[PDB]
Parts: sequence; C-alpha cells; structure tokens
Amino acid sequence: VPDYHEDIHTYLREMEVKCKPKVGYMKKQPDITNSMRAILVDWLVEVGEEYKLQNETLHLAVNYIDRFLSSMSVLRGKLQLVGTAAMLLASKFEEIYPPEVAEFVYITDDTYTKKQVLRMEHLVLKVLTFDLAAPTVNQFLTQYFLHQQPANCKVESLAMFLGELSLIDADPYLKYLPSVIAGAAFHLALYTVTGQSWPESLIRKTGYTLESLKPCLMDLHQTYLKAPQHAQQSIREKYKNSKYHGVSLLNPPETLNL
Amino acid sequence: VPDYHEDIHTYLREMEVKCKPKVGYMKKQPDITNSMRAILVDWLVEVGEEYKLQNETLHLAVNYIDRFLSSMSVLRGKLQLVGTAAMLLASKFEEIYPPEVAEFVYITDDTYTKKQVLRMEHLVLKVLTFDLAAPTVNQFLTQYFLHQQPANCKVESLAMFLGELSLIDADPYLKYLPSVIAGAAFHLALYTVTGQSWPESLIRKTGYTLESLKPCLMDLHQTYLKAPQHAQQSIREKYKNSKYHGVSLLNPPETLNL
Amino acid sequence: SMENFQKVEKIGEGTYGVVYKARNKLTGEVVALKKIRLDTETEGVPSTAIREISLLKELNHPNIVKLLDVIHTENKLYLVFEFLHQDLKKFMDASALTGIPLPLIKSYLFQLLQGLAFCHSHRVLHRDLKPQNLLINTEGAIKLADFGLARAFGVPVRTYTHEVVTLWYRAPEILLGCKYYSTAVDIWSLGCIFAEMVTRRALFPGDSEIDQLFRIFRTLGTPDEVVWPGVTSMPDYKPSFPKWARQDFSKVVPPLDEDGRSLLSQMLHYDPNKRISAKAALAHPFFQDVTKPVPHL
Amino acid sequence: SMENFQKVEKIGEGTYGVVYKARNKLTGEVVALKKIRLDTETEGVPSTAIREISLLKELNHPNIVKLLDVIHTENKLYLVFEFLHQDLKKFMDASALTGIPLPLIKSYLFQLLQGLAFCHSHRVLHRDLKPQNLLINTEGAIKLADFGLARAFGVPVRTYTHEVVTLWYRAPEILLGCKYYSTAVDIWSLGCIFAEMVTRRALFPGDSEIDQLFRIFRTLGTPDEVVWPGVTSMPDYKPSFPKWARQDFSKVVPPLDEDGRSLLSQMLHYDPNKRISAKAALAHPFFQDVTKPVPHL
Amino acid sequence: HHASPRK
Amino acid sequence: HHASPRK
Ligand SMILES: Nc1ncnc2c1ncn2[C@@H]1O[C@H](COP(=O)(O)OP(=O)(O)OP(=O)(O)O)[C@@H](O)[C@H]1O
Ligand SMILES: Nc1ncnc2c1ncn2[C@@H]1O[C@H](COP(=O)(O)OP(=O)(O)OP(=O)(O)O)[C@@H](O)[C@H]1O
Ligand SMILES: [Mg+2]
Ligand SMILES: [Mg+2]
Repeated sequence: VPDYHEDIHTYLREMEVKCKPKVGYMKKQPDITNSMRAILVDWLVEVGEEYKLQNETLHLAVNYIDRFLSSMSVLRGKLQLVGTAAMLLASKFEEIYPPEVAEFVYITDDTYTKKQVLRMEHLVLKVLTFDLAAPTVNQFLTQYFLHQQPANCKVESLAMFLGELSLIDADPYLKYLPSVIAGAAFHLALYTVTGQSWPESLIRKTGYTLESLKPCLMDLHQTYLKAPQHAQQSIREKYKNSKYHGVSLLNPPETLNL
Repeated sequence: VPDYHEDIHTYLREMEVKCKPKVGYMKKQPDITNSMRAILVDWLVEVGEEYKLQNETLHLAVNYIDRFLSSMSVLRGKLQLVGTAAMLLASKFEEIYPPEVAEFVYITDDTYTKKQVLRMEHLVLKVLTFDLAAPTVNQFLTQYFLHQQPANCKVESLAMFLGELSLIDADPYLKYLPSVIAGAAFHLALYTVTGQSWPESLIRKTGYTLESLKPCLMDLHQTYLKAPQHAQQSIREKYKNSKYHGVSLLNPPETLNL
Repeated sequence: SMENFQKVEKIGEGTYGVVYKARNKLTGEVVALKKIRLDTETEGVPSTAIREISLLKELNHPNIVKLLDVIHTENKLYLVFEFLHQDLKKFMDASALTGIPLPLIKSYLFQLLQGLAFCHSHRVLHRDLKPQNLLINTEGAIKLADFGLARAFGVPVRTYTHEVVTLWYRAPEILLGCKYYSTAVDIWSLGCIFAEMVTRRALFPGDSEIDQLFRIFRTLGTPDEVVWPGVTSMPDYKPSFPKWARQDFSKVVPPLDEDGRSLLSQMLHYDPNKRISAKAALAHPFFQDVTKPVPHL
Repeated sequence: SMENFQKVEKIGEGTYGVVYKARNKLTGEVVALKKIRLDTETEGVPSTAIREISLLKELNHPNIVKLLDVIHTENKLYLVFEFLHQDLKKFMDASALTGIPLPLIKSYLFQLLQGLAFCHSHRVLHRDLKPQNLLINTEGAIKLADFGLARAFGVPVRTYTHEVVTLWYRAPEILLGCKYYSTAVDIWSLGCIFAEMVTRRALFPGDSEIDQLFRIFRTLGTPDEVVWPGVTSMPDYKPSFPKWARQDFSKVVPPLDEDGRSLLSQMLHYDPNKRISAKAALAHPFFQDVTKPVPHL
Repeated sequence: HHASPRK
Repeated sequence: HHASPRK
C-alpha cells in the first residue's frame, strides 16, 4: 500500500529536523555526562526486554530524554527519573499494552515513589509541549527495508542492531539526524551480510548518497568494530537471540572500501 | 554616537520578521472586520493625544493588537478590551509615566471594569509570550531620518504622519514589514516636500531600492491622496498641530513619476 | 486556570469526563471543553489523551477540528477546541424527514476525504469515524473530530490494537481478525457514512461482531478467494459462513447516481489493498461538480 | 504551579517582593526565584517586571543571567533564573583582606564588557550596573543581572527616565540633568566597578547628588568647555561649582598598570560622546593576555 | 448503537 | 549605600 508512502517520508524528513535535540547540550549540563546517559539508555534497553516493549518505544523514549535534557538541567540522582517517565510516556504513545506505573516504579527498585514518576511525567509533557510523535531511526529503517532486493532477514536485524547501538553514544550520534543514521546503518548491514551497497532507489528516494552518508558511516563502523568492548552491552546481548538471527555475533567488515 | 547603529539596524531587521502579525488573520475572524480594527486604531490615536503618549507607544500597541488577533478569535464587543489592554502594556513598556489603570477604564467610559482590563492584560502577555520589544515603523523612520541632507522638520513630520496612516488600514498594510513601510513613507514625505528621492545612502544601508519599495509606495500614495475622505480622521487632525508643522494640510503630489 | 472560561451547556459526554460548550469571558470566543480526569495513584495521563493531543497538534487542516489549547493542571486536563454548531449525527437526526440535500452530501464527503487524506499523509489512522465524531458548522464545513482512538502508524505497519472503530463502521479485516490493518479501515468507515447520509440510516447496524459481519455479507456478497485472496485463511473466518450473493446498489443505496455508486463500491471493496485511498477518492468523477452549500440548521 | 519548587533560603530582597534560592524537586536544578507581587485594584503587572522579562528574553549571551521560566499566576508573578554562587558585592566583601587577584579582575571586566556590548548591540540600556547586580559562579564566569531598570532604546534616543542608576555608579550627564543619555551611562558604571574591584572600595561614594558630583570633580577635575563642550549649559550645571584639578591615576587607582589606567580613563571620560564604547573597550591592550581564572570561594 | 471501543 | 532608583 504505497499510496501515502512518499508523503509520509517527506513529512518525517521535516519532523526529524524539528524534533531534533540540540547537539552540544551535554556540554551545558553541570552534573551529568555522556557516560551517565549511556548507562541510562543501556538500562532502558533492558527494561524494554523485560517488558517486551517495541524497539520503536525505546527510540521514542531516547528522543524524549535528549529533548528534555536539551532545555532542562538535571542532577545525576534524577536522571533515571527523567528516563523512567520518558519510557512510560513512550509506552503510552506506542504500545498496545503499556506497563503500569507501579511496574515502572518497581523496575527502578523504589528509587523513586509513584508520585515522583507521575509528576515527572507531567513535567516531561510540558517541556516537550506534548509533541511526542517523533521520527526515529526505526521509522526510517523500516521504509528503507522496502527497497531491499530481495528481502533479507539478517540485513534487517543487523541494521536494527546498529541503529540501536547509535542511541547509546550521544557523541558522536547526536550530530546525525535519524534518517542519516538509518541510511548508514542499512548500508553497513547490507555490506556486511551480502556485500551490496546503499541502493540507487534509496539514493533517489532520500537524496542521500554514499558520500553524504560517509561521516556517519565511519563513526558507525568504528562503533560496530568496538561493540564487544564497549562498557554497555545490553544491545549486543539482546541481538544474540534467534528472533534477531543472532546478528550481534556476526563479525564486522574490516574495511568499508570507501 | 553611531557605534551601535549598524548592529541595531541589523537586529531590528531580524526582529520585525519574528514580531510580524500573520497577514491574512482577519479573514479567519468570524466576528470582526478591518473596518472595526480601523475604528479601534483611530480611537487609540485619540487616546494617545489625550494622554500625551509617544507615537512609539501607539505603534507598539497596534503591533500587540495584530499579534494577539493573529491567534485569538475575538468577539466585536471585546475588541476594545484587547486594544485598551494593549495600550496599557505599551504604555508600561515605553513611557516614563504611563496612565494609571483607572484612567484606561475611564477612557473606555466604564464599558469594561478594572478587573476586565487587568485580566485582559495577563491574557495579552501570555498570548504574546511577554515578547513586547517589537520593531515599529517609527524605529526605522528615526534611523532613516539621520540620512537626510540637511535635516528637514517638515519631511520628518510628514513621514511620521504617513507611517501612522498605515496603522489604520490592515488591508493593504499588513502585507509590508515595518522597515518597508518606513522607507515608502520617508521617500513619499521627501518627494512631497523638496522633490528629492529615497537616498543612495539608505539604499546601501537597507538594501532597498526605489523599485523594491514601489508596491508599498503605490498603496501609500493612494492612502495619502484619499486621506481627507477616509472614515477615520484622528491622525489628520493630530498632524494639523504646529508641533507637526501642520503637514497633514500639505497637498499630496499628483504623481510619483515612477 | 479555567478562570477565563464560562461553562454554557453540556454538548456530549465521554469516557474521561464531560464535554462542554463554554465561552472565553475575556474575548467572547465560544469553545468546546473536553475534560480528561486524571487523579494520582492511577496511571497518570491517559494514553488516549497523550495520543489525541499530540496527534491533533500535527493535524492543521481546514477539515480537522482545531485544538486551541491544553490546560494541564495538577488535578485535571482540559482539551480546548473550536466549537462547531453540531456533530453530523445530530444534523442527520434533525434531517430524517427531509434528508440531506444531494449537493451537501457530496460536499460533506469531499471535505471528509480531504481531512482523511491529510491524516493518512501525516501517518495518522483515525480509527473511530462515525457521524457523532464529525462536526459541522453553519457555513457548510464538516470536520474530523474525536482523535481519542487515533494512532501514528509506521511504513509498513506492525500489528495494532484489535478493538478499534465503533461496531457499525468497523472494517471486515478487523472483524475477521487480520494481523495487519491500515488506512483502508478509515476508508470503510467513510463509505459507511456516505451511504448513511444518502439513505438516512446506518448501512450495517450489527448487534454483535458476527451479526456485523453477516450484515456486510448480505449486502456485498460473502467474500471468497477470488474477491479477496487470503480471506479464507483469516483468523476469525469460518468456512461454514453462509454464502450470500451481492445485492445491486440500486437496492442498497437507491437515491445515489451512477458516479456515487461507483465511488461507494470502491470505498467498500473487501480487499484492503484494493479499497480506494482517500487521495484517489478525491479525483473520482463523483466530485467534478462539487460545491459548498450551507446547511439548513 | 510552584508545586515543583522547594525554597531553600533568602538570597536578597527588593522592590516588588524578594529573591529565594530554591530547587526543582523533580530535576534537582537549583534556581533563584524572584517574586513580583501583583494583586488587583492596583496597576496590574508592574512596568519594571514587563521590561525585565521582555528584555531578558532577547538577551541570550554567556555574560547575561539566564531567565529559565516565568510563572504568571493570577496572584503572583515569579521570575525563575539560573542560580549563581553569589553577587560581586558579596564576593568583594569576602575578599577585602586579600583583594581580588589581578587576572580575575581582568577576566571579570572583559566578561562584563562582552555582556554589556551584547546588550547595547540589541538596543538595551541596563542602567543599574553595580556589584550587587552582577553574579559570579564557581568556575570564573561573571554575569549581568537585575534588568529591573533596563529599557529598549531607539536610534537616535529620545529623553528617558531621569532617576536611573544607583547613586555611586551614576554618570555625570545624568547628575547634570542632560536631556539625552544613552549607552555611555552603562560604561561609566562599569569603570566605577572596575576601579572598585581594584582598590576594594567604591570609587565615588556620594551621599547626595551634589556630593556625588563633587566626588567625581575632585578626582577627574571639574569639567569645562574644553573637556566637555556644552557642559556649562547643562540644566543642573552651576558656574559657582568649585574648579578642582584632575588627580593622577597613580593616586586614584594605585595598583593598576599603565594599560589598566588607560582603559579606566576612557571609561570615565566626561563627554559621553567620547567615552569608550563596550565594543571598542574589548579591543584595548589591557585585555591582550586575558585568561579565565576560578575565584577562591 | 455501540460506544467507541475503550482502551 | 543607596537603593536602586524606583519607578
Ligand atoms: N469542538 C466541538 N464542537 C461542538 N461539539 C463538539 C465538539 N467537540 C465535541 N463535541 C461534541 O461532544 C461529543 C463528545 O465528543 P468527543 O467525540 O470528542 O469525545 P468522546 O466522548 O470521547 O466521544 P466518543 O464517546 O465517541 O469516544 C461529540 O460527539 C460532539 O457532539
Ligand atoms: N540568579 C541569581 N543567583 C544568585 N543570587 C541571585 C540571583 N538573582 C539574584 N540574586 C541575589 O538577589 C539580589 C536581588 O536581586 P535583583 O538584583 O535581581 O533584584 P532587586 O532586589 O530588585 O535588586 P535591586 O534592589 O538592586 O534593584 C541580587 O543582588 C543577588 O544578590
Ligand atoms: Mg467521539
Ligand atoms: Mg538588584
């Protein structure tokens, strides 16, 4: 059903530029670092797995955390509270059955009360002005997936595993829009599994060439080669499963020949 | 003291584009028209005269009326209330001694209570998000007046008179930015009193040629020629005074030779 | 907070509270206030409200009600909307003797299709289109409203909530339990409403899901693999379903012309992949002469 | 609406209410809450608050305190600011034994000049610069604050309010009643603060307006038509004023080097048309070696 | 008539 | 010391 596809694609291209976090925000946080953010996102990866939430819910929650931290200074003892209210809000926007609030409170181990979570939910909605329908790497991957000749299950899981790895590291991934990370991820996955490249039909559909993708690809290639030694490991653990064709066990290409 | 002059000019050129009313708003007002807004602005012109307020105050009050009506549908019985709260706020921003609120209530003849004025004041501040420092035709005129070879009193009063006439008629003047109406007004005033034209030094300072001003200048020439018959006459009355060199009595040029 | 609004009358009622007609005390604006009750030691803001408000903020179109403001207090949440004369169900009920004039039926459908095609182009499924969720004003406009069941959808879609759309307007791919549904379910709802505006009564008034399916089968013919490939493998399909033959639309919607019949059958096509889109529906010859009549209120 | 702030302590008081040090209960952020009392059957929002809020919203610069939020209730108005360790007067008081280190005085002045030159470039006159209205953080930054006397000015300026600037920092063109004043009054206030940081005491501590003027005339010389054309025709000038001779800056600001004395005398030039601008001051050779030391707090 | 289906 | 001048 392609009728609306191109319109939606254009509209997402426009909303990603407007839903985008401000790039150097961490530099203005007096108390939190990219590392503490990395530990937080790795934790929501696990919360997602525990509750069986969509990958899309995770990527929304990340987008809401980086937009909130874009205008609100937060002390370290409260970062998990922003992150839990964001996971709850993303669950309410996207899941058919979101976890209940008392479950969100249990997964923090009573670090916060129910009342804190509920008040942080109201502050996140106000700071984001309720604008929750954001474009994610996942939304662009799934559209890119329709141009594969023929469909390859392994390429898809791996493009997903890469797009998810990007969420952990604000530096360098806050520099890149969702659609560009998705394109770098889909090219790297394809290249790794079948030796093919970012397709000519995606070039026309996104205007992106392997040259405009290069900076993001070089970063994502170094993240993929160093994934086994990163401090956060829940995404590699999750992509070992058979649901994902165990793609996090594949070995990354040594070079991209770019 | 020209030290800051160019920076200030550049920054006003940028804020006028951001403080600009939406051009077709009246078309979406179910109950008020350009003619009701006309009567409103003409009345503020008188309120201004009664209280000896600055022309700038008037010009700010009009920008706040058109910004508020740009996102708030208003019933005709409340339009004066929006206008009184806006003249109150402009007075508080710009004057050394703004009229007191009880005086604003008296000039409406008890059409509203004090409490309505005070509450409409808080609604106007929120709708405008407290962004009150808007660029006005008056702020660009005064800058344009430093390029006159030598200073002419009469030209200055006449450019002011014309910039004020443009406040009455949302159609056509909401199409033009403050800096453009000011240019058209200064060129028309100059041409009328001495036969000179928009100067080469203003062309370079604003980047506006006599051609880019033409559409605004044709409209302003028609408004000048038709001023003695317009339904609203407070500005012509006000510019009869010796403070203004009686310029509204001068006869407009028959043609602009454009 | 709600200081500035004066409640005038109850306009409707829903799930999370009440719906009032109100007026802004300072500007005179007439509005519809939709109260969503919260609390605490509950689930916080209702996911239906979080979707309604964020989807509405992205749906700026003449045929989509306008959200004017959101008053998010500590105790309650109020959605502030533009107020329109009434919903299409009330207008229909008031016109059951006369009927809605032909040109206004065509104008209403063309506008419903333009707001629906804008929704779909912004990746939003409505999923609750019925006459009481559509709003008309005194000058001839009609608008989509009640975005309380809506959702942002993805390309290609995943599985979404099964309990969607008010029974009478529910698509057969939902009733048969299909793993996937998409924009075709709103089109089906609009086909139902177009017929209802024409005949003055619900096209498929079921009283339960099997009854709803059977009303559809009796009018359009029980679908088989030729009309809808995959039908007989659907989760709730049963090969013992009675096999009825399709009824001629001259009996189904007697007052409708050839062009209107053609458009209605493309909106009610069994197979969702073949059902017409809102955007192609906008180019059908039924709309070549469309005008904007004013309702008789 | 203030439900998320916990008041921690009184930090200052003033005109329309007070200032408290508070914390955001949900994020931990530490803020400064400036309460402006309203009422009703009064004048509505105070013009000083309307100006402070709207000029602050257009002044986004590292050396200008940031306004984080405005909580505009029916009863009260709260301005919510980022919290900084303390104001420059409290820092000075705590450093009267040591003195502020030379590099930190240069860094503070360079920063105040960059905040002031941004204000002036955005057509804003601060008009109340003094050490208690300047804020420092623990890392070496200093910021302009208290915009409660500020005003957007025009090119060329018109006459503005005569009662502006705290007495000790007030420029002689105001004291002599000039019809016009502009950005040079803020430069004067800064040269006075520059000297004060250097010597550890107010440069011109008058106890009335005539005394303020005579303290200025005894240091810099009683101005005449050669140093400031038009002085003797100013509304409050009196030809019977004592004629004092200018004192050598080695006696006026002993610890200051040649470059610092050159900069200070251009900031204290009598003729406002000749007083150095903030922007030309940023280029003086006194700043060639500027660094950003951290205060000893 | 039926009510709108309920989350 | 003096207070800031008052509107
Ligand atoms: N903006 C409006 N102008 C006029 N009437 C309106 C407006 N909004 C809602 N209504 C009325 O209020 C009724 C209830 O509104 P709405 O459909 O949005 O919420 P709801 O109760 O959740 O509806 P439903 O029960 O179908 O889920 C509408 O059917 C309509 O009659
Ligand atoms: N953001 C802040 N961080 C830390 N202390 C602050 C902050 N804002 C204000 N203060 C303290 O509060 C005092 C009073 O604040 P402010 O100067 O803004 O208001 P004011 O009382 O109106 O001052 P003034 O009386 O000079 O007009 C400041 O001198 C400073 O000591
Ligand atoms: Mg409804
Ligand atoms: Mg102060």
